[PDB]
Amino acid sequence: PRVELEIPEDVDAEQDHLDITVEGDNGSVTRRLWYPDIDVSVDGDTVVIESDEDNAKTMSTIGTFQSHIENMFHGVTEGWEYGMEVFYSHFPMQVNVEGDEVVIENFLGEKAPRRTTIHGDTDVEIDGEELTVSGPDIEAVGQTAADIEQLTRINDKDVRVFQDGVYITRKP
Amino acid sequence: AEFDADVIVDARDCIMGRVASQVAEQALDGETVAVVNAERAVITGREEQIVEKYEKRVDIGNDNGYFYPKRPDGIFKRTIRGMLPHKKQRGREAFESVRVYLGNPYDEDGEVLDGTSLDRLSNIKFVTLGEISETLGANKTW
Amino acid sequence: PQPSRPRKGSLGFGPRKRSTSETPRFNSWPSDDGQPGVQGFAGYKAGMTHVVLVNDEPNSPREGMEETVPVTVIETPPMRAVALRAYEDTPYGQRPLTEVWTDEFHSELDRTLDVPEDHDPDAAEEQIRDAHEAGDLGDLRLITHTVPDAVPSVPKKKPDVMETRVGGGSVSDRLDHALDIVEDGGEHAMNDIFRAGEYADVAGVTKGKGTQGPVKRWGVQKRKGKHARQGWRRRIGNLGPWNPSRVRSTVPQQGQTGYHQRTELNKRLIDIGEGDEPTVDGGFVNYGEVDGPYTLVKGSVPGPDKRLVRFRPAVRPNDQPRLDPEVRYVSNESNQG
Amino acid sequence: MEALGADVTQGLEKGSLITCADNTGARELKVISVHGYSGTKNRLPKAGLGDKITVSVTKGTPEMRRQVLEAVVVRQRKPIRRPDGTRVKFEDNAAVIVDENEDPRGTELKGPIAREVAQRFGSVASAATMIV
Amino acid sequence: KPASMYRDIDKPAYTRREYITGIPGSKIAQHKMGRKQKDADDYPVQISLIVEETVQLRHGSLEASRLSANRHLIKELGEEGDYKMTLRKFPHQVLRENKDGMRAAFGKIVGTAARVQAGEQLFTAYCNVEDAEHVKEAFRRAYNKITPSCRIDSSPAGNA
RNA sequence: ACGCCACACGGGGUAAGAGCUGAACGCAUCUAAGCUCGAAACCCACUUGGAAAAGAGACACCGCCGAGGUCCCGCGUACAAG
RNA sequence: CGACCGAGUGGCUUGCUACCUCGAUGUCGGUUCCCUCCAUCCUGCCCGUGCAGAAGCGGGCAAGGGUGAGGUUGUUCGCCU
RNA sequence: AGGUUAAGGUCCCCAAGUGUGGAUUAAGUGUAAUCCUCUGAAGGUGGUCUCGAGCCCUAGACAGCCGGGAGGUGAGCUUAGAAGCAGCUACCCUCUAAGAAAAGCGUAACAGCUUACCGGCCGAGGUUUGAGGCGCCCAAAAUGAUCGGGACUCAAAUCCACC
Ligand SMILES: [Cl-]
Ligand SMILES: [Cl-]
Ligand SMILES: [Cl-]
Ligand SMILES: [Cl-]
Ligand SMILES: [Cl-]
Ligand SMILES: [Cl-]
Ligand SMILES: [K+]
Ligand SMILES: [Mg+2]
Ligand SMILES: [Mg+2]
Ligand SMILES: [Mg+2]
Ligand SMILES: [Mg+2]
Ligand SMILES: [Mg+2]
Ligand SMILES: [Mg+2]
Ligand SMILES: [Mg+2]
Ligand SMILES: [Mg+2]
Ligand SMILES: [Mg+2]
Ligand SMILES: [Mg+2]
Ligand SMILES: [Mg+2]
Ligand code: NA
Ligand code: NA
Ligand code: NA
Ligand code: NA
Ligand code: NA
Ligand code: NA
Ligand code: NA
Ligand code: NA
Ligand code: NA
Ligand code: NA
Ligand code: NA
Ligand code: NA
Ligand code: NA
Ligand code: NA
Ligand code: NA
Repeated sequence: PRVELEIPEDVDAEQDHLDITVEGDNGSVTRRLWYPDIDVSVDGDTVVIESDEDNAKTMSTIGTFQSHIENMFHGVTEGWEYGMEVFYSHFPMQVNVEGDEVVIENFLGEKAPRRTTIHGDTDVEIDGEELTVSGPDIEAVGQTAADIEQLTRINDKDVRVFQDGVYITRKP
Repeated sequence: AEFDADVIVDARDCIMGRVASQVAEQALDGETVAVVNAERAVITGREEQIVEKYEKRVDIGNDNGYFYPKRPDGIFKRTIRGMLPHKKQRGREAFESVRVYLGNPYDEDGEVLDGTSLDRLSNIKFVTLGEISETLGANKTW
Repeated sequence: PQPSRPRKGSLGFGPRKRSTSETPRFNSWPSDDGQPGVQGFAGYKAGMTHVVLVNDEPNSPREGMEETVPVTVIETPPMRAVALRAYEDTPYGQRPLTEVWTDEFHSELDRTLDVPEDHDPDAAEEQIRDAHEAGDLGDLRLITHTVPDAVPSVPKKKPDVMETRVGGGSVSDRLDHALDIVEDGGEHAMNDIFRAGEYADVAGVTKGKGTQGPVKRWGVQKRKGKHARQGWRRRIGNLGPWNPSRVRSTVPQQGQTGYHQRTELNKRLIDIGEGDEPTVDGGFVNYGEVDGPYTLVKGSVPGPDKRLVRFRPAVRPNDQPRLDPEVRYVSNESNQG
Repeated sequence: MEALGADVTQGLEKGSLITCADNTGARELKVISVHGYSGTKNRLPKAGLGDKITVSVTKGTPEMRRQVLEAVVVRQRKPIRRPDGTRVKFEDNAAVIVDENEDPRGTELKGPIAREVAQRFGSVASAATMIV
Repeated sequence: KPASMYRDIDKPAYTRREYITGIPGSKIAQHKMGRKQKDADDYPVQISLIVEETVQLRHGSLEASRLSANRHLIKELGEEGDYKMTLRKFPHQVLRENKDGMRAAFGKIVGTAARVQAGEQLFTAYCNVEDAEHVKEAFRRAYNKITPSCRIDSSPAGNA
């Protein structure tokens, strides 16, 4: 099989070895696409993903590579954006961006501040009780968002009653 | 230092056992062999089970002793000893006339033996000697 | 149903054999933080006394109050860094590259060493900087020796040689720092490295006790009750099960106890001084009179009186430093009574 | 528990007979267990100053006898060390009967007490005649 | 006791009641189920349960699997639904047990079992095209309670 | 000893598990490739031994008609002989 | 929580067998001292709940460490504090 | 004493192939004829490969996204109330390219959210079922793991042929 992806005018993609770099107005993203007998190349105006094998496992990965590359075309032009909301019941939770990480204080009345380091070139912008994660690398931005929601994880008590925390509101 | 090697082999990206078998073959034939770039040799398979075997070999032991090397120097030299009758005269000589190296202490580039190479483009399930050594707790001195 | 019980003694300090070097040899060094500097000093054990201190601990319900604390007295006269040895990074660990010596040597250094009569402090230094340029330089350590002659209570005049590491700022800066200390004459004191109130790791070769049995050596029980009267008083029950048909090295047996190397962590330095304020009436038992450069260490220290003990800045401190503790009293009462 | 503010060499064991320093009606008490303690194989469980122990009444009024009650150790013959080095020891071994909330069961204490016992059981100490 | 003790055919046929006394009664309540007054040819579909290995099935197993299959057909079709299942086997082989050591070891009578050769149909149900999926499920439960592996086979039914 | 002193934190990789991106299968999907985390457990950290590691090691100096050493003598920080 | 019926793993109990030893492989229980297994009692980290919380109940990973003192009885076992 | 085979074997240890045409397997499965000795079961598997049958499709199939999803009437009955949806019975005609006397949630009952059914965008195979191959789950034990060992993955495994 062979699938051909036409790269936008806005974008510019260059490849070295198994690594692919995609640069655009919103930034650049380099990934590593490695899988037995699948060839990724740049043919001037298009990206080519081809293989001599046609089995279920090869076909699975070929399709995966496509969606990864299309997401890279998007990140460099439009960019990716996840929006979150902070919600609390009794104790006033404090969410802030300190350094290259996001810190959360007074969660459920805690004394110890909960925190997490931001992934790569992701930009977290807070506005009152609303948050917005964004960047070109969908992998990086995606994790960063999820890590914020995972940060208010509670296992000891009933989640149905103790619903405090930041939650993913809008997914791109 | 200074090994007067008749042959210098490049183990980089080559299947360990297949290389080892040929080195043993030649050493018994009275050849002086130097395996180079051992940290970059390779062994195919699912990494989780490969390491489980090597870590198990480290735990084994008693007062009598079961010394098992953690660095790619030894792992390779031990693999080769396993293909040589090292407890005999002819076999000890052959074994002692073979040495493995981390990186390349020579000027020449080692030759690649037929059948021993692995195509990274065709395979994804394999591991590097150096990667096993790090999991074993060795000191990355390369 | 035979109750459970932890084994007798630890398998981490063996084999329990006589120490090779009476002079201890640190196998770990502090991290390169602040400015460059030598990471250790040495002295000779003298004896013990007690002192009265004001509670330093800010978290103690008694802070600011009087408190009696036991102290081991150690004479810490100046030593001499006679050389600068450099190591190189190779695929087989670190290896000694070259050394840089001096001309000014102690009058009795020749009781142990074959003192250098012809040397080249430049070629060596050059080789070190060339290697550093190559990015193959390992670490930097000074060869140091003590001056037993300064301590009258000690019979030996023949110095004790030891290699102490130097760490600090950049490799380049501490390389230079080292070279300076050496060239002078190598003279340095406890002040230059430690401050009163810091935590240190004291190493030493313990008091030898020759051959001893399992009860003492490993802390096993004595035979109890009726068993104690049959012919066995201080012997363990069995040397092992039927199978494996061999005696396992883990079973407690007789042998050499003491005269081993131990490194005791987090020893607090109470006071670094000079003179005879800490000396005891009638003299320290089996040692003598103290009057000069000394150090007061909290608690005990491995080894007998006169033995060489080594200092190193604590590699794993549990607490923060509380400098210069207020000492209100140093007992001078006789140790005979 | 809260720190005693002194070192203690436990002078009592499981089975020891001591003095009940109060007016509950009990005269002699026998130690049965020590609260919060867990020793090692073959070791006879130990108690000392400032410890809370489980006890049985050996002597006293007909009603108090054979009763299994809790108590607090107030005095002991084995020496203890104060923060200034000084050792302190008593004339006998004694404990005071106490309830669930650590309040003395009796109305009055008989004899002296260690100042250290106040840092743990204030309501017992706040009934002391002499605190040494 | 375990079926491991009687599942294989490793003894001669022991069915002559004229020489065997004290044989326990069968636990098999009924062999003809559903609507016994109606005919087998009066149904569009006919599915049988085929045994894959040659074995011995004790009356205890026959009752348990027959029960748990018909109980399903009664639950999904009713106590008087339109169907009729058939347990086409009867337990003829008598079983012993040596319950002294190996001296005078001939065992005493403890039970009965039906011998089924691989490829034979143990059960055979008859129903309309609608109830075809219920009979399959009823049989699924049935082969869960007998030793061998089984093939649920639809004989007359091309309405799949 | 019944007395007194000292005995981490932190990293790296995982299990169960929680997730991200993601296809076979336009959707969905924690997984098939890839990734972020995550156990008193694993590896490092720390302590102890360790040139007989047969690839039997490295550096500096003194010396090869003399450096150094054993014996001898007075003694123990050592010790059953050694 | 879980009957019936069906399929298994272990080799601690018990039974069967009579291969090894009758020119002897010293008994039970206990004690002392050493190593191990996991089918986990506690401790770490997890999942579900008839999970508000607090106290539980059930389940997963996990063998680093721990699992103690006494009264009757030779007891192993087991009953009791 | 010379020569050729048998069982068995030809990557090394170890004599002889890292032999040829082709296919499967990713578990180190396996590299274990027979066996006290080499285990692995009922039951389960959109792991992957090969094969057959039925039906749907460029007059646009399967899926996804958007739009529509209507009134007669909130059928009648039961009932204070029931209006698709408590229960009982019925289950009709209009509009139109579709739209149930309503399949599943939801309300105290309404509402509210979708299913059926029509249209659009899109554009290539889709869907149902039968059979076979290799593997995976099921799968816990005591001093140190194992196919004799090393180690092996388009094999040095497995099956069909061959030199
Ligand atoms: Cl070993
Ligand atoms: Cl051999
Ligand atoms: Cl692969
Ligand atoms: Cl004893
Ligand atoms: Cl107790
Ligand atoms: Cl393997
Ligand atoms: K016998
Ligand atoms: Mg709770
Ligand atoms: Mg006797
Ligand atoms: Mg004295
Ligand atoms: Mg005195
Ligand atoms: Mg006992
Ligand atoms: Mg014997
Ligand atoms: Mg388990
Ligand atoms: Mg253990
Ligand atoms: Mg050959
Ligand atoms: Mg296997
Ligand atoms: Mg077989
Ligand atoms: Na391999
Ligand atoms: Na080992
Ligand atoms: Na005797
Ligand atoms: Na005696
Ligand atoms: Na014996
Ligand atoms: Na008989
Ligand atoms: Na079955
Ligand atoms: Na960890
Ligand atoms: Na040597
Ligand atoms: Na069994
Ligand atoms: Na005999
Ligand atoms: Na015994
Ligand atoms: Na454990
Ligand atoms: Na008992
Ligand atoms: Na294997």
